[PDB]
Amino acid sequence: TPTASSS
Amino acid sequence: VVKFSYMWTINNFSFCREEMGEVIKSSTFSSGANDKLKWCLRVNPKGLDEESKDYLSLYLLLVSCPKSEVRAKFKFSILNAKGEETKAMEDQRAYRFVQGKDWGFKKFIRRDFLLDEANGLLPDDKLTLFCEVSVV
Repeated sequence: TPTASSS
Repeated sequence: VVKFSYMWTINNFSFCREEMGEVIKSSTFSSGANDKLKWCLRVNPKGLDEESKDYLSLYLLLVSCPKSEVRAKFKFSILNAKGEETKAMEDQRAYRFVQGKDWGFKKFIRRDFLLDEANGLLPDDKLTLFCEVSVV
């Protein structure tokens, strides 16, 4: 799944 | 494979917007067994970014873990005034978590949509976030 990120 | 949930009610969302800083953390919730691992939620009202300035960012932070890494799937959602889930975001892929590492969505919900009284998302000026984690 493409939509994700971190800090 | 353990699955658990946590509901985060943020009081005075608009009233105390400036006291909430660039980011605010939630209380720590366990695995549903309270034995080995502790998580918490991290939300960014402003998004601290140009592309997500009109958005509220929501993250899942791993506070403590016994092993080196933890693989878990998460799902964020907003609870409306009638308790129903709305504006759900999740990834079918699992993610590796380490002590102090977090995963989430920079663009989780539009602030404009959040503050719109028509959506019924802020009863009593309270934002109620819902998180479901599936540890593998």
